[PDB]
Amino acid sequence: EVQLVERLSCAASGFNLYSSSIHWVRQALEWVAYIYSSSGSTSYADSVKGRFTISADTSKNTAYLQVYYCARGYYSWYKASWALADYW
Amino acid sequence: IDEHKPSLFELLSEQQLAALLPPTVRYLLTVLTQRYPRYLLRVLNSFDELYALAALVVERHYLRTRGGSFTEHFYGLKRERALVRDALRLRPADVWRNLLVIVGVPYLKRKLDEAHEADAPRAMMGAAYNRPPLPGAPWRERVAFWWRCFLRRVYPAVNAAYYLSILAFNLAYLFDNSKYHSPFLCLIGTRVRRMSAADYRAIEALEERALVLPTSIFALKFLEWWYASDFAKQLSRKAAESLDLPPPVVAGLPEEEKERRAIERAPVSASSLLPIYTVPPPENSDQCPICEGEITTAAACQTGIVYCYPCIHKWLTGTHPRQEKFMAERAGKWESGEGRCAVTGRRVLGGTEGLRRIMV
Amino acid sequence: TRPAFRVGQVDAELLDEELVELLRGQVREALRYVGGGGSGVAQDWEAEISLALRAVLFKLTVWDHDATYGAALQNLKYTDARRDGPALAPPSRWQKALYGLVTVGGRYLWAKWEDWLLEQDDPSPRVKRLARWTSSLSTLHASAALVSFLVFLLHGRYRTLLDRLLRMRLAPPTSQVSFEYLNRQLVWHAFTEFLLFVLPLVGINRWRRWLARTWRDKKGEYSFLPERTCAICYRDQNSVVGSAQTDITNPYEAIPCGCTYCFVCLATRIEREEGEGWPCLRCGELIKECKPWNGDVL
Amino acid sequence: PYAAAPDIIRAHQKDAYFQGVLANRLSDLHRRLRGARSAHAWAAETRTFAAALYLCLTTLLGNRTLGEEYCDLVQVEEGPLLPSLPRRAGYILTAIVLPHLASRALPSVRSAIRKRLQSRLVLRYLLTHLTPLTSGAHFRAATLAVFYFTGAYYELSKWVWGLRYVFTGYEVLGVLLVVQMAVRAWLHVREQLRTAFGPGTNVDVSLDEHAFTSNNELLGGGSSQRSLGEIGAMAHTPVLKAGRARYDLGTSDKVMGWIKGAQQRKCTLCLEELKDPAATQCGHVFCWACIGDWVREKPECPLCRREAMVQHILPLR
Amino acid sequence: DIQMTQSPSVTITCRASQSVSSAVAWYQQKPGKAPKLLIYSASSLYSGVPSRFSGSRSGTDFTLTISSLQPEDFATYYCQQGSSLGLLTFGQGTKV
Ligand SMILES: CC(C)CCC[C@@H](C)[C@H]1CC[C@H]2[C@@H]3CC=C4C[C@@H](O)CC[C@]4(C)[C@H]3CC[C@]12C
Ligand SMILES: CC(C)CCC[C@@H](C)[C@H]1CC[C@H]2[C@@H]3CC=C4C[C@@H](O)CC[C@]4(C)[C@H]3CC[C@]12C
Ligand SMILES: CC(C)CCC[C@@H](C)[C@H]1CC[C@H]2[C@@H]3CC=C4C[C@@H](O)CC[C@]4(C)[C@H]3CC[C@]12C
Ligand SMILES: CC(C)CCC[C@@H](C)[C@H]1CC[C@H]2[C@@H]3CC=C4C[C@@H](O)CC[C@]4(C)[C@H]3CC[C@]12C
Ligand SMILES: [Zn+2]
Ligand SMILES: [Zn+2]
Ligand SMILES: [Zn+2]
Ligand SMILES: [Zn+2]
Ligand SMILES: [Zn+2]
Repeated sequence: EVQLVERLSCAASGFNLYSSSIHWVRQALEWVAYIYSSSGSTSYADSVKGRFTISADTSKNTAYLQVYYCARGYYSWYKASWALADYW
Repeated sequence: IDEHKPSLFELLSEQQLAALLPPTVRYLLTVLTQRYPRYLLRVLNSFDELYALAALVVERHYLRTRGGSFTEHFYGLKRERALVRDALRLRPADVWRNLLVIVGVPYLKRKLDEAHEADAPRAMMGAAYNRPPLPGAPWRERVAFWWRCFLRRVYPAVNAAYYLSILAFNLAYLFDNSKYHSPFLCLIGTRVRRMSAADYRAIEALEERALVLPTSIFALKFLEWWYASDFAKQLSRKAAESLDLPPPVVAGLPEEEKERRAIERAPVSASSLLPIYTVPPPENSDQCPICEGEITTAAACQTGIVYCYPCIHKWLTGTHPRQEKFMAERAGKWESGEGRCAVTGRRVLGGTEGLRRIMV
Repeated sequence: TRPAFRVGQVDAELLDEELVELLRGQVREALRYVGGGGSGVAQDWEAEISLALRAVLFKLTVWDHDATYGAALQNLKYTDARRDGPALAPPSRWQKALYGLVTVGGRYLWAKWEDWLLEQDDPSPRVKRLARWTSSLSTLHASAALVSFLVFLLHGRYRTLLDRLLRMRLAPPTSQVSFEYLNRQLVWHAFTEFLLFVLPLVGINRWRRWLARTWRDKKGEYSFLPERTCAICYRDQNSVVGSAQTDITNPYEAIPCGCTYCFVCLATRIEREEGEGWPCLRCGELIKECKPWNGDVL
Repeated sequence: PYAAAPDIIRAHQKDAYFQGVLANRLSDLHRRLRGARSAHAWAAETRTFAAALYLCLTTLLGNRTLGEEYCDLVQVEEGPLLPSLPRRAGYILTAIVLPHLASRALPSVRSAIRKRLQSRLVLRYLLTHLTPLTSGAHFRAATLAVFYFTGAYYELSKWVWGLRYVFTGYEVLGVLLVVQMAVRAWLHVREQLRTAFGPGTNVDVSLDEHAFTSNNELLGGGSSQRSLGEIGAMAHTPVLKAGRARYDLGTSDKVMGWIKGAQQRKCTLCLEELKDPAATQCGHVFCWACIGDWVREKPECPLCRREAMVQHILPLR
Repeated sequence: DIQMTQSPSVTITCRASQSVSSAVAWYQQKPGKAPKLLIYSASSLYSGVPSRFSGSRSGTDFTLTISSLQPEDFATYYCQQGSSLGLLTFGQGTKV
């Protein structure tokens, strides 16, 4: 079962973040940032740009950002679009 | 000996023209929509099917009267029933099969090519994008996923098989081993022949019995000439011709007391406010500034200076003995020439890969 | 005043080369989507594809009917020059076998050998000696082919040197407008030449821009390129990893941007736009001047 | 005289193709036996020799050139009367050898007239346009226009020796050529109302009617800058005065010492002293201006025929 | 940037500043619970979600429709739009 249990550490279980997109979204909903492990591509929002540095290590399947939710990006096939499956 | 057998060159040229027509019509339609994005935008969005229908009508009319397709007639070719004029003429069912091959197969091939080429970038984007839909997703999602899987895995093989079967039938046709130059002509039992004098006479008589035919055949000639003369490329080269420029330039070119002077002469790096080690200009031109000896294997860096190839290679890699001796007591407090031009000290974009081996 | 006896053979060879090229193009289209989704597979195996096509053609055309497609289009056929008389003897099996070996096999093996010699260059004394020997062999063959062509201009019997050595000769087995069309192509050629001469004078880039305007600084989309690559070169070639074709030579930096291109590329664009600034391709800003790259120093 | 202009044009095009292919073979042999520098040194001589060989194995012997064979033409003298050996030899001498000798001798005559005008006693117009006026391209264009109209003598030398073509609305070409020449003259007249280098070792020829190579060429073979000073001002490049060049190897043997030997200190294009040396991507050094003009014409190194992009030429320092 | 505005704060409506094609999804946030995906595309119902939720589009106006509101359906419904890359922007959320 795909579990995504949350320097904030997010540990992914049931899947390998090497082959997914990890999106951090905070709530006071505002999308904080996303990371592609395979290519290392990372992007942020204007508010958190610079002050927040995100990355991830595949060896322990963890993502670091330095309530906050982690979700798994899912790119649809019909009218391809980005959704967030498996919040937290 | 068998006149009325078109050479494979004629058939291949005719097929090239038939393949050139749809992109040309699409480009013209796109331009006209750019002018008026009101009535033609809907047509452009559904171009493929409307071009298929127009081609159906035109090719059907040409098959019934001229005996061959529009471009085939333009080339003096006709389609006969492989097995007297009545016996070899195309019956209505044969006309419909010829329409299916002439219009249906190219239409479907264009649709599949377009779908595959639109999907390819997502296919190569990565594995984050290409996550299969879990079961229970709406039938549309699963159908789209399976369509993409087909386009990515099966379609390349189908395209290869299509073109390789065409190639096999061309090779067989060369020397009367096949009688058909294409597998789909073989399936429908039709063969392209060269129109004779009698066929031309019949066509002319039928025309006489009854301003677009001349205008449509001078458009085909113009399209053929446009693509054979490579006119677009020549005009682009003439327009995008080289500009007469002056030669470039580089910015750099026109006992503790020693250390202060050494820092004074050295150019200070930009990323770090730190001096750069640079060798003095040689006393005489015929000398490598790095090793201060005769230039053996001349090579030029990105700045245009010419050194010995091994000398400058090592200097760029930051392993030349001259650097290490100077870097023994100045670690941190100085910047070696690693990735820099030895003389000017300017950084070099290509590193070592971008060195010119000058053939003196 | 003698009947044509050389142009047929020249046309035969030209048609054979054209045919091999066309079939190779069909194989390229077949391998168009294979290998992912550039040259790719078809360019990697160009020699092997050509060898396979030439072998199939030799079996289907020369071996079976004693005439290359192109020799058959001209009503020619290979004959044994050794056996004289109007009988018009066919070539022997050994003649065809050697013709194939040299034309389909020998060409491929020589191409592979020359490619390998080029690879070994970076070289060993043995590599240098072998390169010298093969350059000598190729020069000897080039001289022989030139002299055989000069003799063919006189007598018109053997078109190639291999044909002369094997004694296989192209002869017409049997008797068995086309000029008006070409004379019309002459007028088409003249008119297109006139257009190519005239359009650059009036200025076709400027008029094309005006016609586009009449008919119809956010970050640019080439920022992903490494600093090695020139954005102008990349755009104009691939209309990533830095290659030899797109690297920046003579790096000049745009005055306001700081982005680096080749001196020629940047200067040519800034001059094409005249006073109006050329929009940068890396950050989208507008550029009206450039300076030699500071090279990461003050 | 019973031959139409288009047939003569096509026959000449095919003859030019075969002469060019022979010249290409000879230049390739020259480059195999000796370096590419010597092959490029004798490119024009090799082309003339290839044309002379082609016309010495076909015409000089009374046979028909391959171009004539294609178009079903017979070269008669005014078939009813084939030309004699003296006529054919004279035509070959006048059509191939004489133009090459005149081309070789023209620079000296141009320099002599240039000095004489420089000593003064409309003349300044002649001085600034002496090279265009004394070149044979425009005389050849005039010959071609007269041929397209009359349809008699493709080359000036076939009229001298009275050689016509016999078998076994194309004045449009002449109209276009006349218009082109008139426009070319007008552009120069309107102003007051570079170097050719010739081709290199290899010249592109083709037998296709739609090739647009040198041989398939009906009309004449033969502003947007800012004076090379304004471009330097825009690019912050200090541009030296015209003629004066940074790093000219003719000033002294110590300008760039690592280039040793008088063979290696002269560019193969302008044959003068290397000034503003610039290395193509392949590594061969020419003057900046010379290789700039060459790659403007043909995007290719004049020596090794490798691809050369005008943007990737590196001046040396 | 793209602004995603939900008029309410049942047929919940939302609008986008520009033309975002059909890339709009809906999430359900329960009090002190993680959001649950409902419709990842404009109308593609996420697996396991009851059929009562439906998504619809009209130009640049998206709508989430619940035919028969259930007692456990109370939550905040969030609209999200993503670009071609993974750049997302959420809405304001609508309480039912
Ligand atoms: C007789 C028909 C076919 C052609 C008529 C126009 C011909 C002669 C062309 C050839 C070169 C042309 C000139 C090229 C250069 C310029 C500058 C530009 O700002 C347009 C005007 C002007 C001055 C053009 C006028 C028209 C021109 C003279
Ligand atoms: C019939 C076709 C093949 C001939 C080509 C059309 C030529 C003649 C057209 C195309 C552009 C035209 C010119 C466009 C603008 C100008 C500026 C004006 O001050 C003089 C005429 C001039 C220079 C046009 C003259 C002709 C002209 C050159
Ligand atoms: C296949 C080639 C070699 C046939 C030779 C005959 C033709 C091409 C002529 C034209 C110009 C001639 C050369 C003119 C000058 C020289 C310099 C010297 O080095 C002697 C030969 C050399 C280099 C000529 C050799 C031949 C030669 C190249
Ligand atoms: C049938 C023959 C005459 C055809 C032409 C032969 C060619 C190879 C001859 C004609 C004129 C000859 C040259 C005449 C004079 C010179 C002087 C010197 O610069 C080197 C050779 C050079 C330049 C001749 C080289 C060859 C050469 C070009
Ligand atoms: Zn050195
Ligand atoms: Zn910029
Ligand atoms: Zn560039
Ligand atoms: Zn020069
Ligand atoms: Zn070179």
